[PDB]
Amino acid sequence: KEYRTIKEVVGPLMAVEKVSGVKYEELIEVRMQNGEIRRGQVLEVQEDKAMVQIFEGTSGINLKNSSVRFLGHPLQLGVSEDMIGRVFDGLGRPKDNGPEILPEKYLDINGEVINPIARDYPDEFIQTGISAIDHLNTLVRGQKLPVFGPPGAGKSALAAQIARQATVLDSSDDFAVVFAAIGITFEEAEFFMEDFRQTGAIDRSVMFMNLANDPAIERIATPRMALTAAEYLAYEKGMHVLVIMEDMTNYAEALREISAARREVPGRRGYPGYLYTNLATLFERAGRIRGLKGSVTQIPILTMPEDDKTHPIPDLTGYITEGQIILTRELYKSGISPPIDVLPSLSRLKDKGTGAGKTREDHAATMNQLFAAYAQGKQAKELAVVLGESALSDIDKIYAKFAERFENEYVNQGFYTNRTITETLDLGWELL
Amino acid sequence: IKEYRTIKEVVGPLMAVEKVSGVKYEELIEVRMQNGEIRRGQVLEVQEDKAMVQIFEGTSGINLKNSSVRFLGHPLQLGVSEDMIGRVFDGLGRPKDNGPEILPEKYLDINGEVINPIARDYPDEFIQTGISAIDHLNTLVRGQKLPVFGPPGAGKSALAAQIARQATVLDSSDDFAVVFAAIGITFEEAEFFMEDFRQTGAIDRSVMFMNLANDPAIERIATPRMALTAAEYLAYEKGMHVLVIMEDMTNYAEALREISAARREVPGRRGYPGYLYTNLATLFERAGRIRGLKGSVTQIPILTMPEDDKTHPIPDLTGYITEGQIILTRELYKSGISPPIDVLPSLSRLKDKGTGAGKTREDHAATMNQLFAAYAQGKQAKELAVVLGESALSDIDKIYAKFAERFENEYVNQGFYTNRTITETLDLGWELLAMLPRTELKRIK
Amino acid sequence: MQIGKIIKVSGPLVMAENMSEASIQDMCLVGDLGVIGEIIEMRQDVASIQVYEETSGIGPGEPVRSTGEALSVELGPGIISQMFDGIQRPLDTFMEVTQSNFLGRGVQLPALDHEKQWWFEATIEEGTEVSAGDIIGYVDETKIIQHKIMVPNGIKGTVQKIESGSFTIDDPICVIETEQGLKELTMMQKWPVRRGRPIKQKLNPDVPMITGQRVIDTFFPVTKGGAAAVPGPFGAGKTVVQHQIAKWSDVDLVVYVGCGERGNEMTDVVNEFPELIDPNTGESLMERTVLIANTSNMPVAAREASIYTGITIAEYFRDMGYDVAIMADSTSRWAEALREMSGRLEEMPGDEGYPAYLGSRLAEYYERSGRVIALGSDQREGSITAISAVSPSGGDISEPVTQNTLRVVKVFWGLDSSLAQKRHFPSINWIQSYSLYSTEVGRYMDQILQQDWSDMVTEGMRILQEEEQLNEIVRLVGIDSLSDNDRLTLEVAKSIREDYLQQNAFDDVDTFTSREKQFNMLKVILTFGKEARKALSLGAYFNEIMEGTVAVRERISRSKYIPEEELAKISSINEEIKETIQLI
Ligand SMILES: Nc1ncnc2c1ncn2[C@@H]1O[C@H](COP(=O)(O)OP(=O)(O)NP(=O)(O)O)[C@@H](O)[C@H]1O
Ligand SMILES: [Mg+2]
Repeated sequence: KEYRTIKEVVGPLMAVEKVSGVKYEELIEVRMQNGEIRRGQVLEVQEDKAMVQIFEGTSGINLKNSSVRFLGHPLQLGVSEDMIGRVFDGLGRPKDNGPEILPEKYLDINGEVINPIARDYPDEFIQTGISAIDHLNTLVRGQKLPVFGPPGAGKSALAAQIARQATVLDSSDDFAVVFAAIGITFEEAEFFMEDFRQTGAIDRSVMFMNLANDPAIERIATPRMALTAAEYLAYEKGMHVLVIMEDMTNYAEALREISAARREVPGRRGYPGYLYTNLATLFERAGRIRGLKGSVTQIPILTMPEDDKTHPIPDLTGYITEGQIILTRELYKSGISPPIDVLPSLSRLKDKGTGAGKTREDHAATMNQLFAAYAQGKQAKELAVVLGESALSDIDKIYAKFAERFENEYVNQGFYTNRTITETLDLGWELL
Repeated sequence: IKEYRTIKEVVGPLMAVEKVSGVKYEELIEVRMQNGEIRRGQVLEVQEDKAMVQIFEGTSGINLKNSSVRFLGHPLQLGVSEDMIGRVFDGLGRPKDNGPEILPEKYLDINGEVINPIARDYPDEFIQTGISAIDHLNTLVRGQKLPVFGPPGAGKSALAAQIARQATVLDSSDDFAVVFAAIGITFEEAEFFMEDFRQTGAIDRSVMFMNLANDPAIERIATPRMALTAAEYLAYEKGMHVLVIMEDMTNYAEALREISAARREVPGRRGYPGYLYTNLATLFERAGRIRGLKGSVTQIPILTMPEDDKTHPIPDLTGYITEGQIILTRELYKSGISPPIDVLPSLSRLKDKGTGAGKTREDHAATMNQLFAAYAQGKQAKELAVVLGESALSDIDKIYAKFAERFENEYVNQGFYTNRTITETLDLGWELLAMLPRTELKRIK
Repeated sequence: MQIGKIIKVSGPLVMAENMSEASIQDMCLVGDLGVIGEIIEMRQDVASIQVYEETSGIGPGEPVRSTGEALSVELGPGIISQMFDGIQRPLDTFMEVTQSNFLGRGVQLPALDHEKQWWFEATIEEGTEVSAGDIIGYVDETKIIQHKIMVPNGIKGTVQKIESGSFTIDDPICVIETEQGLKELTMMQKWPVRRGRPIKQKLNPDVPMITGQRVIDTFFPVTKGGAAAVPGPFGAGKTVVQHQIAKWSDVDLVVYVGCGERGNEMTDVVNEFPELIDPNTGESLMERTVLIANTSNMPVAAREASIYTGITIAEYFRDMGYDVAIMADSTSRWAEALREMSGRLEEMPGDEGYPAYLGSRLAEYYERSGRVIALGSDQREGSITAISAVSPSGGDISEPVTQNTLRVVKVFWGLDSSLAQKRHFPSINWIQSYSLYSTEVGRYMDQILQQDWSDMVTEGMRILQEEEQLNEIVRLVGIDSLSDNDRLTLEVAKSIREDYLQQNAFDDVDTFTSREKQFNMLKVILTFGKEARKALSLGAYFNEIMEGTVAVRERISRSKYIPEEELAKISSINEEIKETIQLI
């Protein structure tokens, strides 16, 4: 309590002395000479000294007169049922200046590992209302499904549409949406806020906002916070949660930043090296547990470098995350909204989520025949790539009407259009 | 005056001195060797009573116990006097011309100081190089920073000598000088330069410093700083229009790579140090004109794009730093034209300040725009014809393509020892430009 | 106060003992000469110090003195129309005080003319409740910019006595009974550079900036409060792009930061800006322009200090209600400074040697810019438009600087060496250069112009994109393998880039091209193309369809500074209609 033995300040780090009972990854708060107060977290503890990182920074600290207090608990998020309708910062602190929230209980944000046998497989699909997602790589409750896109491809716009139109057919209780904004600009953040207010989803949603201005170490916590709140709603309160996290790329950038700040030797391709485990720890907090009502679904939005050479490796996560959804600007150029390249997108859990009793079962057969129509329809128009002098010009025009029609209509249904699955099926029938 | 006899370590070319005080960073030192030889070094890092120095010549043969170090009290200084002209120096301000030592008027830190931006006067007037492409298309201005980029080959070196002898201000000015710095050149490279200077009678007009490959690497760093200090001094104290020419700055920054490697500095791009840009800048931004003074320093650094002309860190950083470029292409070198100058890549940003009526003839600016366009389109037609015959050329592209051939064949290749005045370049350009139909050009006679 | 003794000097790193009372990131006078420096890390009682001046000749044993304050800029009357050092030292006073034409070490210069007398007219009334940002009176620093004096932060209370009169920057002009004690304030306030000035609310930028430059305003527009990047190789026109938009932008104030760049450029600006005048009010551009010079020779730590100082001044004039446009010349120079500082500290290297926090530093900068609601009762709206120039590697832009830059900005003007090579001096590359504001700008433009202009810009860009395909097709035959419409479409794209796209060659008339003229120019071009095509369909053949008026290209140059554009530009429309039908 209120130790006053700061012996070093280097960069954003500090060294404290004559402290005992200090655990690793333990939150501290610093009392400066000017009465300012800052939060930091223990990152290394020796026999008597300990070493911490300050979130806000070390500018303005006088070591002789500053003081440190060890809280005695790691990073926590207070959980309450009153979260809905609310906006929080990176560390789950109110950002809308609303009523004070009394936490039901304070939860460690790292979470726990579901026992493999305990986990329950996902068998029921979720109607996105997007023909280019529902029919084919369909999304099931509890699935880990990510959308890959480049900046300015409308990836954020698609994410908004999914949030607005997400629902399930049983609908005994309504859906719940947890949205995390990770290291994104104000303009980007504002887009989502405006959509939710306008559409009224704020009353039905909970969100955590972390902008680029905010410190990198708050980005790490931001995902953990959103998933911990999602788990609280999902399992303790039985809700059905859709978790949407926007640009885990910058979470990964922050991961590298923190690793360099902690003087950790880089891993593969200059990244920390525990990225595989860190991402998998995040992404695997999904699915349904047997014996519990609620469920957790994740649609992480990820900015994708055009090159495969560097950033948060698509296949580093892609095989972690049970399928993926691809957006491309080449697509986007010709009024194709939401630009979903359907060639390389898959939902790993599509087969089981698709059947009579959960879907109208034209759908599995019709999806497979339209999957053949994807391949053959591509053959018909997509594969030409300005070639096909003779190919598709020999009364394959059925083909050479199919796929261009499909690419325009089906992929660009309009960002504010909601297609009931049966309809999507029907427009597939029309295209048949 | 103190000699320190306590040397704790020697590591390659670096040594550390224990139990000393009053030292300062970047100070020079002198070592008394056990045999009595004297080596010059400079301090690199100081803390408490320990000093860290690096010997220019090397540490081979140094007994630590029986050897001592003197602290000179000053960093690298060049003594200056107005008798610099006519005497040839080496990279360390020492005499290489079998000449008597100069009575230095004063001693100057070679690093000098930054010219304050408001105090600086913008580049202007015109310097006559004798080069048709340089004087006409890519005009040179006093205080401008124009470099020469070439392939590894003969063109640069010949052009350096030619520029040095011919380049004179248009007669108006009272006096003129040239400062020649020579980096990483073989003995013969050096002797070619020196013999042309003695033979053309420009040695009396000019001061020059000679540094060779055999000389230590750190000396190459010192040499440009020396040359630019003396150039500054002449222009900003003795009111002369100094003109500085530097040889293969690649050799200079390869010295920087060698030095940094010895000091285990982290590499940058292509092994060159991180501070390449600013270091180059510290030299190149000492040119210009100061407000309230007459006389100016103009820099024409020379360099080869090493190996394949990829424009790799040496040329790219130089291009960022200078106010233009004149580049030589080996395709033109292979052909008869000498100097081989591809006009299109080459550029002088401040041309217009030094051109127009009064300073030059009134047509100087209008001619270059037309000749440039006609060249680009004659070459356009030239390559266009290739693998498509002359049918595509038709009438208009045919005359145009031949324009490009004629342009390179006589306008550009001056010959390496033949001077051109600005007026005869312009008039020649007119005769060359007369082949073209009077309807195409951009302005009236 | 306590004196610290230098114990180590390594490059720009200075370590000094007995500095217990100092705090982190405090400016300090280091050495005998007292060169300026900053404390970046403290271990026990010793402090590692980063200096902003050349330490050649500084040794151990010399004293070190702390100022006990972080890096800050003087914010008061006198700022406008002045050129500053990266640490806000005014260069003109510097020259006179030192009686030298060079930059020496250890100079102590107040940033603002404290001695000059200003006429302050008070607007607040005694008894008024005040808060941070509330404006009490205004000094007419220029005939254009009224220097609005407002209550600093951390001060709330009731005014006691305030009266108009002649005061200097130091004389107290007003006093407030605050919560505890009495606070008297001057017309000047200090502000820490690194931390952004607080605001009440941030807003979306949806007001296009009139660059004057045709390609920018028509195709890749930047809104008031947005951010733009200019990546380009050397010899491309990025420096002069910042110059043009600094000259002609419809923005109340302009802040120019030239870190790590040539000094002639800054000298040129201060000579030509007073010579340039603006007829809207009859006074020079320097009355509204501010300058901060940190050349390549000037020390590298000042290169970061320069961009931060620049934006702190911009945020100051933004809290007054004005719009500001700040442009940093070659932010790479800033990043390259930060890289060697990371290497000398032996930090864990990030990408390409840059520190790991590069993307964070960059993000903090651009997000300080924007259209915001300033602090105070009136809740006035101010904006900062951020222009960043980036010079990287060779032509290759895929390096941490531009990539992190484009992650946080919505406007990309990409210059390529080939376009500048062909003396397409406005070398903004089309089809890559993109403005994410373009769709919002279209709505604004249509409402302001009361005409369908958005469809015009989509048609223009679609024609250009079409031409890219026709270049690959043209390899077979130059003009006999394509189609008739394709040949005409080529001629239209040629006209777009050779007339609309190409901008000034330092020509007065070809430099600005008002928005009204931009409309008429693009309309005459577009009408010609579509008339010629649709009229070509009816048995009109291209062999002589290209005929008569090619002077349209030439025509766009003239009639700018005077309103002679309406007649001259629409007469081209009617004339081309007549001639199209006559050709039949
Ligand atoms: N309208 C124009 N737009 C762009 N460049 C132009 C224009 N008119 C002329 N230029 C040329 O542009 C060059 C100056 O461009 P500039 O931006 O200063 O180079 P730069 O890329 O900034 N070099 P640096 O900033 O040091 O990396 C000169 O050669 C001018 O001739
Ligand atoms: Mg520039």
